[PDB]
Amino acid sequence: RWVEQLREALIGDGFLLHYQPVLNLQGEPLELYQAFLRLERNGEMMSPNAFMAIAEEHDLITEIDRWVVARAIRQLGERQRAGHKTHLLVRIGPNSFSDPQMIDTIREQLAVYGVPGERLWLQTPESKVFTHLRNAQQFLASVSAMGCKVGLEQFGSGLDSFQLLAHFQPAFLKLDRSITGDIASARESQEKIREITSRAQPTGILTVAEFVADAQSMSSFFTAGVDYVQGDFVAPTGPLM
Amino acid sequence: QGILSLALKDKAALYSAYMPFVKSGGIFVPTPKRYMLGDEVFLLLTLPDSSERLPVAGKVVWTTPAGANRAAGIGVQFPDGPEGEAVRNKIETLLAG
Ligand SMILES: Nc1nc2c(ncn2[C@@H]2O[C@@H]3COP(=O)(O)O[C@H]4[C@@H](O)[C@H](n5cnc6c(=O)[nH]c(N)nc65)O[C@@H]4COP(=O)(O)O[C@H]3[C@H]2O)c(=O)[nH]1
Repeated sequence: RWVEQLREALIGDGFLLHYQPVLNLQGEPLELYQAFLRLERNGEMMSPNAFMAIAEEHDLITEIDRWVVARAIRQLGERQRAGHKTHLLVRIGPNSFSDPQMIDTIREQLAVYGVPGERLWLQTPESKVFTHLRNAQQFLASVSAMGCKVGLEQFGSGLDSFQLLAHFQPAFLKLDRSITGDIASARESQEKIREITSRAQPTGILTVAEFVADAQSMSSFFTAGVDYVQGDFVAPTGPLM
Repeated sequence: QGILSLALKDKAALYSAYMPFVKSGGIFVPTPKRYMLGDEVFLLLTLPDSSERLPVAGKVVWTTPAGANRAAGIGVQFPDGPEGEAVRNKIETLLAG
């Protein structure tokens, strides 16, 4: 009965989520965090980096993907019951573009907790989106119908970036670090960030600059027209909130 | 405190120290300091070959408390790229023999 389900609750350590606050600049204020997967085990903590290679050869990749998005929606649910309306950015591998079970999970979970889709922001690397355009394009279509926002991370340094934007038409962008580390002193970066910034605004694509660590960079992103910013200098990553 | 130093004396110490199942390769560095995941640190490494110190700018991807095993420390993943392939190669071609 209940007892057997209760005995189950005696849950241990395993995957969990830490969060990085994303701050305002040119954009609209809103509680926005980026979720980072982690693994706790008898005292030690691990970044996916230390275990995604073994996952990669056994292909747990997709399951751990679904687990993450589900925990995201969940966390998104609690924060609502607590009356907050928090938004979460979740990294997602292309392996999830074709996976059907992903859509289904997002749908079920999203309803389970009664959380709107606009609260879930799915980010994927630009490089992976055009190597998988079609599957990436239908994933966008499916997910967007539930109201979820999908965007491109590491966007900006390719020969065909601006043409992906007009084609993929994502909700937001996370500027590549190859453009973001430089801005305080690179003319090429200062112009490119503005080029990207001007093609995004007319459509309302949100711009994000991550891994930010200076005041100068902060100031350069602001002027160039970046909507959001993340990084140690802005806020740490942890369970917090 | 940002700048860490790890000197290994023999293929065995390097074998237990060298983490290979990581991405760009990794090395476990003992420290009783509190490093959090993602930390970008600078490690001066020295392998069993010579006393030359190798520069390694990596990220913390593993933290330990030395609880209830293995000394307490952090696992640093080598910098993505050429400079990573360099330290990772030097190490593999050392433990191999
Ligand atoms: N102190 C400091 N630390 C920094 C800085 N920049 C990066 N880091 C740290 O280095 C790690 C690498 O993040 P990543 O490049 O996005 O690379 C990611 C990503 O490739 C992979 N990953 C994790 N979850 C997923 C997922 O759901 N899907 C996919 N495809 N990959 C994932 O695991 C990696 C680890 O992410 P994290 O656990 O968040 O750990 C992060 C972060 O804590 C900095 O300026 N200062």
